[PDB]
Amino acid sequence: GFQPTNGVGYQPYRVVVLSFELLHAPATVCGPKKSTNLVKNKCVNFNFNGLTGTGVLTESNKKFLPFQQFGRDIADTTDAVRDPQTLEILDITPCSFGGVSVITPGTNTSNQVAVLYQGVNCTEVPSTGSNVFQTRAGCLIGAEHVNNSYECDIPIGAGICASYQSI
Amino acid sequence: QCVNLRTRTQLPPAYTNSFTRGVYYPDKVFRSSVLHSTQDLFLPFFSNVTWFHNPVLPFNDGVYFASTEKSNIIRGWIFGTTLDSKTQSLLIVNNATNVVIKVCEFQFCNDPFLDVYESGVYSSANNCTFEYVSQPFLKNLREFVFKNIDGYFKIYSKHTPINLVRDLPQGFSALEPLVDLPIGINITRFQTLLALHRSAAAYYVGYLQPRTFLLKYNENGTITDAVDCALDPLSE
Amino acid sequence: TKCTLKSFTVEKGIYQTSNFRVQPTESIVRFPNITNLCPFGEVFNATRF
Amino acid sequence: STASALGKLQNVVNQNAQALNTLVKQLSSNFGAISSVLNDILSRLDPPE
Ligand SMILES: *[C@@H]1O[C@H](CO)[C@@H](O[C@@H]2O[C@H](CO)[C@@H](O)[C@H](O)[C@H]2NC(C)=O)[C@H](O)[C@H]1NC(C)=O
Ligand SMILES: *[C@@H]1O[C@H](CO)[C@@H](O[C@@H]2O[C@H](CO)[C@@H](O)[C@H](O)[C@H]2NC(C)=O)[C@H](O)[C@H]1NC(C)=O
Ligand SMILES: *[C@@H]1O[C@H](CO)[C@@H](O[C@@H]2O[C@H](CO)[C@@H](O)[C@H](O)[C@H]2NC(C)=O)[C@H](O)[C@H]1NC(C)=O
Ligand SMILES: *[C@@H]1O[C@H](CO)[C@@H](O[C@@H]2O[C@H](CO)[C@@H](O)[C@H](O)[C@H]2NC(C)=O)[C@H](O)[C@H]1NC(C)=O
Ligand SMILES: *[C@@H]1O[C@H](CO)[C@@H](O[C@@H]2O[C@H](CO)[C@@H](O)[C@H](O)[C@H]2NC(C)=O)[C@H](O)[C@H]1NC(C)=O
Ligand SMILES: *[C@@H]1O[C@H](CO)[C@@H](O[C@@H]2O[C@H](CO)[C@@H](O)[C@H](O)[C@H]2NC(C)=O)[C@H](O)[C@H]1NC(C)=O
Ligand SMILES: *[C@@H]1O[C@H](CO)[C@@H](O[C@@H]2O[C@H](CO)[C@@H](O)[C@H](O)[C@H]2NC(C)=O)[C@H](O)[C@H]1NC(C)=O
Ligand SMILES: *[C@@H]1O[C@H](CO)[C@@H](O)[C@H](O)[C@H]1NC(C)=O
Ligand SMILES: *[C@@H]1O[C@H](CO)[C@@H](O)[C@H](O)[C@H]1NC(C)=O
Ligand SMILES: *[C@@H]1O[C@H](CO)[C@@H](O)[C@H](O)[C@H]1NC(C)=O
Repeated sequence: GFQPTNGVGYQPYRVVVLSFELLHAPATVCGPKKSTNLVKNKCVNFNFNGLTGTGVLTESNKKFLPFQQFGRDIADTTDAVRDPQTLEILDITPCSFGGVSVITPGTNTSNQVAVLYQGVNCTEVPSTGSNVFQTRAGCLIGAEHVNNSYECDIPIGAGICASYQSI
Repeated sequence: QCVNLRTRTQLPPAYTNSFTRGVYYPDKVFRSSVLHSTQDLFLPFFSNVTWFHNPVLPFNDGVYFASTEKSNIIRGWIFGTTLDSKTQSLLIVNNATNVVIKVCEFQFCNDPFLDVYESGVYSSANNCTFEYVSQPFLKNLREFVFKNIDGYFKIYSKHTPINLVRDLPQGFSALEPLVDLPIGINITRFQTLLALHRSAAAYYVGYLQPRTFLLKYNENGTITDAVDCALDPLSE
Repeated sequence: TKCTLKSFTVEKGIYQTSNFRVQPTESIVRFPNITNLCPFGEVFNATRF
Repeated sequence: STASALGKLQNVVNQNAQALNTLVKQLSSNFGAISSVLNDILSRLDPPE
């Protein structure tokens, strides 16, 4: 007997009840996934369509077939991905890393040393300190590069080594 | 228009040789100039593939279907267990504009046939669950692979321009993935549909078994050659 | 060097002390275009119940 | 003209490469666990489990 004047208790209320069922068949409805923007040339961790991993992303030139999503070179390591929105091939490179070593002339003589990062390009060192050198063995901080050549004192690598005069 | 025509017209159930046909991409991974070994359900090389030229054939656990054809008399396929409304059934049909896939409890006529005067094969349709419409699938050779696993129905397809007279050629071509459908169903038998006008066609059927294969990927990621491990000692 | 060598004096040479690894800056999440919304509009805004 | 003369060096290189390849290949085995990726297990289970 609904009327415009019946107080809150007697008002007509529309009711909708949602029930969720999880039969063994694969799920067909899920909430929005949401996404962010894309960055490049930076060591970040990514979650491309459920494939997660860390590294740095660059633009590549491989030619995927119209149905692949990602590629791996050998030993099952992913190298390339396809972004689900722009549909272009991106290349993944592991973020740089390597050991560090210290060259010293001995505590007996002095206490100034040099630092060598093994297999690391002289682009992301950190900090700065003194003059920095790039060699086939890595990057070196704290020694001066000369043009002469003497007997080898402390073998560094790639046919080069250091001595004490400064280092 | 649920009528019947005949029991047989030619009845040539015969056998022939598969050669090296029935290879499909196992996943969506890109590989360049490599050799990869994978274990999955394949059609063995030099198998014994059945040729017809129309009963309810069994499905087992995967089907390879081939047809050399012109004017595409073959229309679609039907899948299910009891082929009635007491259980879910799958139907795939094609016309000149779109391919249609339905998952419902039909009442198929004992001798399905379409004609034109997209119904007449099912006397009833109810409790429909899944519907899908897309671009049509279809002298020319049509190759399809149907698989069903984990509530997922997978269809791979390929088209080939050929001019060989009688049987499958001595070639090699991989089958690209086409369709995946997320439906839970228990397909065990299947049937073929022909829209032959009011007035019986050659097609080949083979089955799949689990085994290991070796595949060669070229620089562009296309499969160019394959080896069946368990064929002969040289292959091993 | 003194800590790794466990001594208060160090002889002339080269020694390996530790490692170096660049750290990630931020996180990136990408997914296909959102579409095919569920039809809640015609249920809640239905004229007759 | 003739090849296969430098068998020993090629054998050494092949052995080293194969050993490294199988070592890096071993990283994709469950060893009786539920998965092979640490992140999946971390995000799909409570840490004590
Ligand atoms: C996802 O949606 C975006 C937004 O529309 C699409 O980006 C546009 O794509 C068209 C296709 O040619 C371009 O002309 C526009 O310039 C794009 N807009 C931009 C870049 O802001 C994108 O293509 C969609 N992705 C799909 C459908 O896979
Ligand atoms: C360290 O990184 C820099 C920056 O990429 C490298 O310099 C590049 O060298 C290549 C090849 O010579 C050039 O094509 C690029 O134009 C250079 N980039 C810049 C910004 O100069 C440098 O070669 C790297 N170090 C080593 C030892 O390879
Ligand atoms: C081909 O099959 C479709 C299957 O439904 C027929 O139905 C049309 O499908 C299109 C695509 O969604 C719709 O836009 C039309 O409204 C549908 N028609 C009707 C009457 O509902 C289609 O008519 C068939 N075409 C031919 C030429 O046989
Ligand atoms: C009609 O379709 C519905 C929707 O799938 C069926 O209901 C489910 O059927 C499955 C298949 O056996 C069962 O596992 C579920 O328990 C059913 N759920 C419910 C809420 O009924 C239904 O069986 C189909 N047939 C009829 C006659 O309704
Ligand atoms: C597909 O078939 C399997 C077996 O043929 C069905 O599994 C049965 O499921 C019921 C209810 O969950 C159980 O009581 C039986 O014990 C199961 N049988 C076996 C052999 O495991 C399954 O339910 C069927 N699914 C559909 C959708 O028809
Ligand atoms: C693999 O991809 C390459 C790269 O596109 C193809 O090489 C091109 O092929 C076209 C068609 O013949 C030529 O017009 C281009 O000049 C080729 N480019 C180059 C750089 O050679 C190649 O044909 C593809 N297929 C194979 C088997 O390699
Ligand atoms: C029913 O219709 C109303 C009226 O348009 C919807 O409410 C609007 O929702 C949009 C966002 O979708 C807002 O920007 C407007 O400000 C809303 N207007 C009002 C008057 O509330 C409502 O979302 C619809 N219901 C559903 C389920 O879609
Ligand atoms: C360095 O060594 C020499 C002899 O080995 C010694 O005479 C001298 O005192 C040492 N200098 C130091 C320890 O500062
Ligand atoms: C000497 O060293 C400088 C810098 O260390 C270098 O630029 C130069 O090529 C070297 N040789 C000569 C002959 O100057
Ligand atoms: C298929 O099997 C039949 C016997 O059922 C045999 O005669 C025929 O040669 C076989 N074809 C093959 C193995 O290609």
